[PDB]
Amino acid sequence: ENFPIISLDKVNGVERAATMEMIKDACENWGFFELVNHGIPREVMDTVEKMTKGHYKKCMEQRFKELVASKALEGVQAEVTDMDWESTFFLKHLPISNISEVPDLDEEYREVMRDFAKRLEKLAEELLDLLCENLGLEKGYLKNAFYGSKGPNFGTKVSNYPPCPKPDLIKGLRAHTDAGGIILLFQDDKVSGLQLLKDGQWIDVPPMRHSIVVNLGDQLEVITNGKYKSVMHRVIAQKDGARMSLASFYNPGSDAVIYPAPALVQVYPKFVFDDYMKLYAGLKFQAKEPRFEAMKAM
Amino acid sequence: ENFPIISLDKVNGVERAATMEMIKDACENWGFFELVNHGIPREVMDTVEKMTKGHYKKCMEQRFKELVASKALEGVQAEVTDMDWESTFFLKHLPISNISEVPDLDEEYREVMRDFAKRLEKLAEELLDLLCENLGLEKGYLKNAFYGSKGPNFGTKVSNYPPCPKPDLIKGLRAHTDAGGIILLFQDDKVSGLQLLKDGQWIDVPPMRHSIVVNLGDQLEVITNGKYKSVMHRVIAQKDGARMSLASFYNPGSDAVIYPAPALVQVYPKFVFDDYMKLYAGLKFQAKEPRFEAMKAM
Amino acid sequence: ENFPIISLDKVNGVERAATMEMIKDACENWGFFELVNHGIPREVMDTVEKMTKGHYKKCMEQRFKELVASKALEGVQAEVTDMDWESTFFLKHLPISNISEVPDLDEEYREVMRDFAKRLEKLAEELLDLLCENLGLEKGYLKNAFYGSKGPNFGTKVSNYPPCPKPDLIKGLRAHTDAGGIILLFQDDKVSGLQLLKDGQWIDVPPMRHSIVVNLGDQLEVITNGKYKSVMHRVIAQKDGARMSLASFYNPGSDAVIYPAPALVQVYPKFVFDDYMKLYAGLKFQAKEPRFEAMKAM
Amino acid sequence: ENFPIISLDKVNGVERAATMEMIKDACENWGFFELVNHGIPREVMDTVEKMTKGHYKKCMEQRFKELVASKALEGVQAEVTDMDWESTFFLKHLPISNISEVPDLDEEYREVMRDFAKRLEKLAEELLDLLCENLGLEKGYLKNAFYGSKGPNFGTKVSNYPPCPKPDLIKGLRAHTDAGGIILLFQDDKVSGLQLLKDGQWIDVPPMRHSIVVNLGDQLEVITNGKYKSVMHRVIAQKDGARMSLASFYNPGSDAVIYPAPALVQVYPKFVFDDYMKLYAGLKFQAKEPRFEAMKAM
Ligand code: NI
Ligand code: NI
Ligand code: NI
Ligand code: NI
Repeated sequence: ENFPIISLDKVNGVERAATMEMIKDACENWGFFELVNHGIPREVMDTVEKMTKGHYKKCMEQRFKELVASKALEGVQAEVTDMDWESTFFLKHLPISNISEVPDLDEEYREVMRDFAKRLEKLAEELLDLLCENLGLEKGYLKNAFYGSKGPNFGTKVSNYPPCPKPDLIKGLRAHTDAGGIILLFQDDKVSGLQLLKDGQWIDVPPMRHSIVVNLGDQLEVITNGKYKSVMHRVIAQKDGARMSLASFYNPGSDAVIYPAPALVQVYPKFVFDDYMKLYAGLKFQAKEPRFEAMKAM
Repeated sequence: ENFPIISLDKVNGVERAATMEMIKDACENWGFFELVNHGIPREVMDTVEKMTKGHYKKCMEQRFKELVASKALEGVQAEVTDMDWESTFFLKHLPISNISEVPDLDEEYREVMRDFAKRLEKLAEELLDLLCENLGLEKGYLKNAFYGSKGPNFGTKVSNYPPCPKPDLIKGLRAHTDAGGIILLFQDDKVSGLQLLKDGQWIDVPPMRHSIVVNLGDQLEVITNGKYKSVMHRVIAQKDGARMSLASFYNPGSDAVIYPAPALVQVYPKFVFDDYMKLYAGLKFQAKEPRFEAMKAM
Repeated sequence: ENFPIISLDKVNGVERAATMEMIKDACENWGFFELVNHGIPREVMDTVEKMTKGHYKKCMEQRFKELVASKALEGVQAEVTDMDWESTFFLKHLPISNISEVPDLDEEYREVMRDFAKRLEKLAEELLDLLCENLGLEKGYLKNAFYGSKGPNFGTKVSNYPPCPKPDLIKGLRAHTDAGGIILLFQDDKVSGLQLLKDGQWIDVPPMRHSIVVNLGDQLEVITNGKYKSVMHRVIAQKDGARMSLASFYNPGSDAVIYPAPALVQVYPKFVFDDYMKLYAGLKFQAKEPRFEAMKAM
Repeated sequence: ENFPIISLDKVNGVERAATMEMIKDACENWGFFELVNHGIPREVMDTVEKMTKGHYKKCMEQRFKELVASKALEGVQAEVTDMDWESTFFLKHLPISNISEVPDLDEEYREVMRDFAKRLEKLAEELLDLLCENLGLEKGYLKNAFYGSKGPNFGTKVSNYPPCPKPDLIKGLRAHTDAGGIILLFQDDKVSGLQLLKDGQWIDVPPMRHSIVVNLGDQLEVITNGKYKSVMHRVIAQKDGARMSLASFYNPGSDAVIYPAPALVQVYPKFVFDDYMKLYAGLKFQAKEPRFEAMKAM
């Protein structure tokens, strides 16, 4: 019954019970919701957008000069059509902020991303408390569970990309659930180009200006014992939609022990988060002894 | 007075003198013309288009599987937005046909490119004879001059690409003339996305279905003693234009001695074609003695 | 009690029972043996060696020209010390021979590798029959089990490399067992630079001229139900040892169902070989449902 | 009459005239000399050596983990023999110190390279004054000429590498002169593996412990009007020689106008240093008009 667009300002007013029930429905039946009025000004978001696209334009002009020169060595003229327009870089925020160390950024850009990261962290931890309330758990339970020793892993994937040549090329393309905790996507434009899978069929995430698309990953499903499931999805670059994405991942800390909350109890396993990501990466079957056991299980 | 669109069938009929004068004007004042009715059926061109896009789709599906796997090693989920959609490969035709050796092609594809290359070679050599006539030179003079010992260098750059994220990113992007002989561009769609520079300003090459965009390179300017100049240009991927290009270069042979025709005589130099491409590639100033002389000249 | 050096000519003579018992001991307690007098002339091996090093020298001279040119673009002089001396390429033999398709080889080289591959296949299948006899299995049981539908996967990794800068850099470097069936290593020089792990400690494979170092992989351990174990090992480039390796892998076919032989019966699993290599590669935990089950097992 | 080994401490003592004449001979007839007792303690050099090799060992262990993982995706086991042992990175000192920005270094390492760079700068500027005296020029003339506006380009190439597989592979390998000003090489071991060309034949640079191999580049030849020539040379990794190099280049500033000193006057050209490096890189013949003129000259 339509995608959950949720006005987050309504959670400190008279329409709170409706808004929290809307979040509850989203968490249980969609695994995805779109936030508006979320305590991050348009001032801040447009500043992030303007400067990211500025940095992107520098990288593309630099890339073309290098392409023209490298192609010229082969006795070949580089065209603009030979461009790899894709550019992606990651920024660590927690536990240690890696914005200082990332190459080729303005200082004014670095400051705004430190500010932007601080604001999202509060939003993420606010949302986790709203989930804690809907689930019937104490405030900061999910923040606590995500902490481990050092603290939770938090970071932003900043990517700029062209549109797809034709949509039919993305026909038999593989989808996924996010392995992490909670994910917050900020984009330019209205159109995200993001689809999710509900009851066998693709639904587009509706376009909204100045919105944050939130979704739940595999860890929240383990902690909620299957109640809040991580849903299948895929992001596709639309012809006249978004061409810039800022996916911010708030996952548990490396050494954090993840398990279903005792109260919320067919049964999801107990494990350390780094082991889950080591299974995901495929490092846990480099020795032969693991492999024989896994083949015995299958 | 509008871009030269030239119906090549008219060169064996009553409207020949007009058509040859149209080619003459194009050669002298545009360095570029667009051919229609050129002795290559729509049957053949659409067969080249269909199968190239088929091969492109295989490469992109393969590239995504590898991207998903390689990104997964870093504990990162690959999105479709992370795709490098650019794919380019070259096919040698003359003097030795390298279609047999190029990896990852269908046999049905290889055959059609051998056929397509044979047809373009005849078209290129036909066009060169039409230029020979307009200039006042014997039939096959330009074919002869291009030959050297082994024969002329002929090959096709086959590229598939996405559209540019925004046209403003291609604002301060560098243009060029082609270093070679004569260049024949076949694309999908009507819109080439190709602009050329005439009297300080960009003119778009008009869209035409089933056309071959011909243009003259630096060598024909040397051979014509500045009469047929190689013009500045740049190709840009339009949002809903062409996303496939087949640039076929008919250049002189490596050891071919290029110089202005004695009859057509401020004075263009004499040189071997490989030396020109070695200057272009920047191999001719690796030793210090060349560099001191070049700095003495400047 | 010393590494098993096995003269294979002795298997059709009076010293056969001793030689087969030597193979039995090697298969059970070493997982590794070194063959001499193996039905491949020194004529053939030296022809393989001479031409591989010839092809390697072409690739290195070509690589330096490209390195000098690519570095020159950055205003930097390339030194010989900037060389990546490592060069590796794979040749498929069975089920479909890919020697025809591999780029940048002489025809005389291609022919000898087709011959060399044919000879090794016979040697591998001979050795498998000798193992079949020692185990108490019918002739061609292991060849049969490896077959599947199309046939067994057979191919050669051809690599050329420099020596290690210092041996201490290879101190905390990870070792492994081979995932495949049976592996046959041919090298230049006497010194392989190959060590294997027996009872907690590294033993060098002894140097022998014109030898083939054979070893058993994980699949033969599954088929023998732990009787012939695949042993840990690592190959290291010695300062004045081998600088060329030809590791030939005779593994089961993709769709071959591997399981312990009924007669030889704590219990090794049943599985298709492609699933084992998909676990090895880490493709079998890209979806979330597999991961939750694996974490439930641990 | 043997390579010039020069004790630099002797320039403030009774054997000064002999030592300066030794430098004069080296500058005129060798283009190369080896310094000992040069005002940089063994304390400092061994500290640079120890920590660089430490950083190198971290990079190689990291590279192997990535190699094992990336190869595992293809169903292939990575061996130690598959290692690219080559590792090179550049450090800018003047005009702006880029040691702060270079990734993956210890802070203790960064400090020592800032100290090491400060000491070499003084040595380089000392040597330039000694050349100024031998030539008959005022103190700091070469420092002045190198300055331009911002200051001289100064930086260190820090590289670690394996030995060459066989010396015959480096048979037909191309040599060069250095395009810059003055170059100072510090290595581990005694054996540099460095040869230079004098009267048609290769001479090895003699091995010396704790030495700095100095040589003159193309710019000093222009400034001295051919009197101090930049000599041909090549560095080769010896089997049991040096496996670490620190080539420090003290070149003129980008905008510095280089020309023969009026007093020292067949005639070397006047030019800005960035134009010389743009000719070297091959950027100055991307447009057609330059190319026609260059072919007219030839
Ligand atoms: Ni996702
Ligand atoms: Ni062009
Ligand atoms: Ni192995
Ligand atoms: Ni040098």
